[PDB]
Amino acid sequence: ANLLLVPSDITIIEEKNKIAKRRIRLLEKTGLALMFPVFHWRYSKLDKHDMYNILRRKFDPSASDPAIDICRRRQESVRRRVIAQNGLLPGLLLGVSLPWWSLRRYNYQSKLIVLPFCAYFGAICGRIAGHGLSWRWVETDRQRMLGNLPAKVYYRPK
Amino acid sequence: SYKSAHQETPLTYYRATQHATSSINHRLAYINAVFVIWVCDSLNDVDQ
Amino acid sequence: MQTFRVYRYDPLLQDKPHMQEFNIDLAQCGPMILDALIKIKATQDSTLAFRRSCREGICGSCAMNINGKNGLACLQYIEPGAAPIDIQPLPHTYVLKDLVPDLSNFYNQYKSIEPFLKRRRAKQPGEKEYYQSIEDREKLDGMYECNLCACCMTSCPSYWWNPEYYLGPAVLLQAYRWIADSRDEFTTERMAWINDSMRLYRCHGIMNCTSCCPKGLDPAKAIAKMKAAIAAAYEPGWTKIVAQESIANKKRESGMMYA
Amino acid sequence: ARVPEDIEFTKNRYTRRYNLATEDRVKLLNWNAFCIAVTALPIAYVYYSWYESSEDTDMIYRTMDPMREAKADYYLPLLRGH
Amino acid sequence: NKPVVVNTSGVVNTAVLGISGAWLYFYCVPLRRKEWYDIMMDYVHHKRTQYASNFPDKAVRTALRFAKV
Amino acid sequence: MLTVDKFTRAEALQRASNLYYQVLGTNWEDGLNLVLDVPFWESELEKVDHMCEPYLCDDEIGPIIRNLHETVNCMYACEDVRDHINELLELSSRAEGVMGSGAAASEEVENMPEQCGMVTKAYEDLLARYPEHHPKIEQTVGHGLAVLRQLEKFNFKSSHRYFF
Amino acid sequence: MMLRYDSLLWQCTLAAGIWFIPQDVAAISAFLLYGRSKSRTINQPVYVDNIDTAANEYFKRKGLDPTKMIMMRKSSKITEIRYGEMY
Ligand SMILES: CCCCCCCCCCCCCCCCCC(=O)OC[C@H](COP(=O)([O-])OCC(O)COP(=O)([O-])OC[C@@H](COC(=O)CCCCCCCCCCCCCCCCC)OC(=O)CCCCCCCCCCCCCCCCC)OC(=O)CCCCCCCCCCCCCCCCC
Ligand SMILES: CCCCCCCCCCCCCCCCCC(=O)OC[C@H](COP(=O)([O-])OCC(O)COP(=O)([O-])OC[C@@H](COC(=O)CCCCCCCCCCCCCCCCC)OC(=O)CCCCCCCCCCCCCCCCC)OC(=O)CCCCCCCCCCCCCCCCC
Ligand SMILES: CCCCCCCCCCCCCCCCCC(=O)OC[C@H](COP(=O)([O-])OCC(O)COP(=O)([O-])OC[C@@H](COC(=O)CCCCCCCCCCCCCCCCC)OC(=O)CCCCCCCCCCCCCCCCC)OC(=O)CCCCCCCCCCCCCCCCC
Ligand SMILES: CCCCCCCCCCCCCCCCCC(=O)OC[C@H](COP(=O)([O-])OCC[N+](C)(C)C)OC(=O)CCCCCCCCCCCCCCCCC
Ligand SMILES: CCCCCCCCCCCCCCCCCC(=O)OC[C@H](COP(=O)([O-])OCC[N+](C)(C)C)OC(=O)CCCCCCCCCCCCCCCCC
Ligand SMILES: COC1=C(OC)C(=O)C(C/C=C(\C)CC/C=C(\C)CC/C=C(\C)CC/C=C(\C)CC/C=C(\C)CC/C=C(\C)CC/C=C(\C)CCC=C(C)C)=C(C)C1=O
Ligand SMILES: CCCCCCCC/C=C\CCCCCCCC(=O)OC[C@H](COP(=O)(O)OCCN)OC(=O)CCCCCCC/C=C\CCCCCCCC
Ligand SMILES: CCCCCCCC/C=C\CCCCCCCC(=O)O[C@H](COC(=O)CCCCCCC/C=C/CCCCCCCC)COP(=O)(O)OCCN
Ligand code: SF4
Ligand code: F3S
Ligand code: FES
Ligand SMILES: [K+]
Repeated sequence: ANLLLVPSDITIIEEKNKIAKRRIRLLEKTGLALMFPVFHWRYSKLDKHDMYNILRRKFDPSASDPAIDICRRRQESVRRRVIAQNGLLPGLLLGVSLPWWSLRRYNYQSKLIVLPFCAYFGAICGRIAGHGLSWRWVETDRQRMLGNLPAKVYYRPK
Repeated sequence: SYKSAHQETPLTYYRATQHATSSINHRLAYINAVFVIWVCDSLNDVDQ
Repeated sequence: MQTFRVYRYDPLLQDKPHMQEFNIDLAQCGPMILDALIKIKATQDSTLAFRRSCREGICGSCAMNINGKNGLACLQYIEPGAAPIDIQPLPHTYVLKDLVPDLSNFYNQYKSIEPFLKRRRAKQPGEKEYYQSIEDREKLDGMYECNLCACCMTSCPSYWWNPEYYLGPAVLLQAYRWIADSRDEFTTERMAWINDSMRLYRCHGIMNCTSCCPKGLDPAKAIAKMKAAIAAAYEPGWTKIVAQESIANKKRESGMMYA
Repeated sequence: ARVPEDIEFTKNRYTRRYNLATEDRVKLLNWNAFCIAVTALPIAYVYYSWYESSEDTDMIYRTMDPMREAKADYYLPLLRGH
Repeated sequence: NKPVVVNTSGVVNTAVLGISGAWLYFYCVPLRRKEWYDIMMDYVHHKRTQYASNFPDKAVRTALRFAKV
Repeated sequence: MLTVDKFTRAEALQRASNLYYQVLGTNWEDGLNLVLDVPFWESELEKVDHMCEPYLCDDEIGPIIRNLHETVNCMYACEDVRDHINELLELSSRAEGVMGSGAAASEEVENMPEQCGMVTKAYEDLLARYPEHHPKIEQTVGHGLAVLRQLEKFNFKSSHRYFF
Repeated sequence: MMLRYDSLLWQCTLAAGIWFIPQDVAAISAFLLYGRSKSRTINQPVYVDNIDTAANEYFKRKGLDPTKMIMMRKSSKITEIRYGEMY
């Protein structure tokens, strides 16, 4: 048999209610660039491309339509996710450079033992800082769910 | 005029023992745990 | 016609050490490895150098690495086979010549623990041997038999990495022998000195020491007991005890000692 | 290489040469300085994190339980699943 | 199905002890918890020199020279 | 020192004596012991000097202060010399290569005998300068020379007492 | 160098591989299983006999004009529909 991929219902609403293009802020551009690629063995998660489309559309701030309100809430959730990605790179670089300078005079074995762990720990610290500064720790479960709704869904006949 | 030589690392030739190998596994338990967490973290980000 | 490969190094030439293969007829040679080495030296290449004295296994001068496992050549048996027998000096030691190792550091470490009975009161006049029951004397059975061959010393990976900071299985075994001895009255001083991260706690329980001991002693067992005793008996004042003993050694000559 | 042959070794506590032992002590201070700074992350997470289903939670307490005393009739199947 | 009150102190306290105990154990009791101290002592301690070239010093030195300090 | 704390002479004697034995009883050979503890010794030593200042002529506290200061002088001096020896040993180890095979062997020390001559001269200076700390000097510097003696054949007065 | 199969280096590697690989694969598989459990609930693959009939039905239900929707075949068994006029 065959599988059909179509835009999700929430994607349809966003297209219908968009009024213009939305400028992509500097941190949003860097965040999208630094986001890892997401191979799709199956479709269940938003990738960097889907997030770009969400951030590109512009909605009316004053619109009281419940559907438009959901679109704005989804966009804000995605924005916080994207800008949070900027924290990964600084942590990784500091996680490697700082220990490496500290152990510069020591033998090669020490650098092999210590740097890999410090690199991962630095990245972890960067990701925590990025997500914390992006207001992700205060999002309600509702906002988080909207930001994670898939953009593409397998079509279900009938 | 005379100098003494220094042998290579014994790891390449010294005979192994069952207890010696197990001790290494005991010391590497945490290293493996970190490795697995990293693999799962990567998969959660790059797969599906 | 067994084939013997022997580690060779000329201190004067200082060339890269290499393995040289000799062919010996086991029919005209003694069962033990040391006999093969002597026959090689006597007949084929007299330049070969190695330490040997006892032939009984008691002295411990002929420690070598045969087929990757340390042992005494005089007690080791020749195992004929197609695969050549490889003979090398003790692992991670500075070779003075051919198979003769440089064990000066081992001797220095042994002298550090001060392996002589210490008592607070000198032998009073008219006093005979110190009292010691059979039960107490039995505690030393597995520890006073060490021949100081250093097979265990060079089989411990922790000794490979930190030879100049880690006392090693042999020296730690002897340290506990004096601690366990009932006649000795400086038990706390000895435990305080040995209670060091480098000296004692580099032992990771690998057990390569007990496996290769020619005399069948159990350095790993003794090292484990010493750790348990130290942990239970530690007091805040041990550091001061070490210092006071160091002051008592102020007028000693140069060399390793309690300090 | 050729190590310098005119090193002025330390003579006492007030006439000291700079050696790797002193540099290691500086490492100890810096690594411990990092531990103080990195403690802000876990503390920040606990102080700032919130766990709420939606914005209705606050509205419910404001209108139906302002004093955190109003008892509610319990119906076990709701949160018990069955 | 409609109790007047629900007893939660017992269940909550049990969870607190189980979660707290496991975390405090892993972080306090085991000797394995000092594995990183051992590895550093075995392979990293006192294995340092100032008379051997290393990339971090070379990189800093070249940049300073390039910018004339 | 800037402090408002006050101590009696009995307390000052106890603090000075405790620090003196803590330093002397510590194993100076292990580099990490000095790295970890020296920061604590200096902080205490500053306090001890401040409180023991009026007792520098005291018949009990006075001698303790002199020994404490002398011991700290010897600790720094021995550490500096042994620190240099460790560098020489580390250079020799790296010159062996990977797995001691020479796979990526570095450049050897071309003036090893000169360094041995320099280190032994410093070792002799410590013995003359600190006649009451020979046990500690032999522990750190004397043992270090013995390790070097394995790498290079050089002569020092106490060589025979280290089985060389 | 002198290399032997019964060496500590080689034997340790085999011991480590036997001890850890079975654990790691199980642990990784368990995490993959958890991801699959959430994935199927959020978006389960559904198979359609004919793409054209399904695509027409999709446009009718959502009130989308087929002209402005671009249909492409990513793979043999995968067909994706996208908005033609998308920023
Ligand atoms: C626009 C662009 C341009 C402008 C930019 C902005 C400018 C702003 C200016 C004003 C602000 C300045 C900010 C402070 C910076 C000051 C830095 C400083 O002073 O450094 C001193 C320091 C020297 O001092 P030292 O103590 O002697 O150190 C010796 C060495 O550093 C040896 O060091 P080591 O070997 O011991 O290793 C060091 C390392 C040791 O550690 C490590 O290596 C390991 C690190 C940990 C392991 C894990 C790694 C993971 C890393 C994670 C990173 C974070 C991730 C999360 C964040 C992500 C991003 C969101 O230390 C650390 O990593 C410790 C870090 C401690 C962090 C403390 C944070 C404080 C937070 C305060 C609170 C917040 C603010 C207040 C508000 C509070 C509100 C509640 O200099 C260096 O570090 C330089 C090293 C490189 C040398 C070359 C450069 C210097 C020039 C040398 C020339 C020599 C020439 C000689 C010539 C001789 C012949 C003529
Ligand atoms: C009672 C027992 C208790 C025990 C407790 C012990 C706890 C230990 C905890 C250790 C830390 C683990 C933290 C994991 C956090 C992640 C999971 C998570 O939070 O998920 C939810 C959530 C993430 O899920 P999500 O919401 O779906 O968002 C998606 C991600 O954010 C998307 O993430 P992302 O996009 O932001 O970043 C993805 C991430 C993941 O990384 C990747 O994606 C990597 C991808 C790699 C691709 C490579 C491609 C190569 C291609 C080669 C091609 C070859 C071709 C050959 C061809 C041959 C042909 C013949 O990337 C990185 O991390 C950076 C890159 C990797 C850097 C490190 C590389 C070196 C690895 C070193 C390994 C060390 C072990 C050595 C083993 C040795 C074995 C012998 O987390 C967050 O949002 C926050 C993340 C940060 C949380 C950190 C929490 C830290 C907790 C620390 C507690 C410490 C306690 C222990 C005591 C105290 C110690 C100081
Ligand atoms: C995955 C992400 C994370 C990866 C790792 C990231 C690494 C960066 C961490 C940054 C945080 C701070 C790091 C330590 C700061 C410095 C502390 C310090 O100096 O204290 C004195 C320090 C000992 O301090 P201590 O706190 O009294 O002793 C800790 C004891 O564990 C006694 O501890 P306790 O009794 O207080 O008990 C609490 C214990 C509790 O410990 C734990 O909770 C368990 C952790 C066990 C270790 C796990 C990792 C094992 C990795 C081994 C190394 C890799 C081997 C190679 C493998 C790859 C081969 C390709 O806490 C610790 O062990 C310390 C925690 C912080 C550092 C270790 C973080 C491990 C994170 C593990 C996350 C994954 C957990 C999975 C669990 C799975 C469960 C089934 O001694 C030394 O520095 C010795 C140095 C010897 C070499 C000479 C070096 C030069 C000396 C000059 C000064 C240099 C200072 C810097 C040293 C490090 C240079 C690289
Ligand atoms: C004498 C012994 C001294 C021992 C000292 C031990 C110190 C231990 C330090 C642990 C720090 C743990 C910090 C966790 C992070 C908390 C951040 C946070 O949100 O805090 C605010 C919040 C405030 O809660 P809240 O309800 O207002 O909400 C804040 C916002 N949310 C809900 C999102 C978190 O909670 C706390 O205050 C946390 C508890 C802090 C306890 C810290 C340790 C107390 C040690 C007391 C020592 C008693 C001495 C006894 C002798 C007295 C003699 C006079
Ligand atoms: C003086 C005496 C004192 C005695 C103190 C005794 C302390 C020990 C007691 C154990 C307490 C355990 C508490 C676990 C937390 C509560 C359970 C929980 O949150 O799950 C429900 C939650 C609730 O999920 P939920 O949201 O679906 O719940 C709603 C339920 N329905 C749908 C039916 C309505 O379950 C989950 O989230 C699923 C995952 C559960 C993960 C369980 C973790 C177990 C931790 C094991 C640690 C083992 C460490 C040691 C290992 C050694 C190995 C050799
Ligand atoms: C230096 O000596 C040593 C000590 O001091 C004595 C130690 O204490 C210790 C103990 C220290 C520890 C246990 C600390 C931890 C140590 C670890 C983790 C190991 C560190 C050492 C290493 C990682 C080894 C360094 C890296 C290597 C040797 C590289 C390994 C890879 C190799 C050799 C493959 C390279 C092969 C090639 C380039 C050949 C290429 C082939 C071709 C081009 C053929 C092409 C063919 C066709 C047909 C086209 C060790 C291990 C040691 O080696
Ligand atoms: C058969 C033998 C098995 C033995 C092994 C047992 C392992 C048991 C499981 C792992 C125990 C270690 C702690 C696991 C914590 C997992 C917490 C968790 O469920 O995270 C989600 C949870 C709930 O989120 P909700 O908003 O309600 O739902 C949103 C959907 N996720 O999120 C959080 O609160 C995450 C907090 C992350 C903090 C990270 C830092 C933690 C540092 C302390 C580590 C403690 C480890 C040990 C604790 C004891 C474990 C028994
Ligand atoms: C030592 C090497 C350093 C290398 C550079 C590292 C830079 C790191 C920056 C990237 C990582 C940061 C975390 C990831 C981003 C989180 C998300 C985010 O954008 O956070 C902001 C909030 O987070 C922050 O603002 C984080 C700021 C981090 C920097 C704090 C320091 C600021 C002062 C810098 C002084 C620089 C001096 C330069 C001197 C020049 C002299 C010539 C979210 O708020 P918004 O809703 O977007 O809008 C907020 C305002 N309406
Ligand atoms: S314990 Fe055995 S192998 Fe080690 S020195 Fe003593 S007799 Fe020799
Ligand atoms: S082999 Fe070594 S690690 Fe201990 S158990 Fe024996 S002395
Ligand atoms: S010659 Fe002495 S033990 Fe063999
Ligand atoms: K006794």
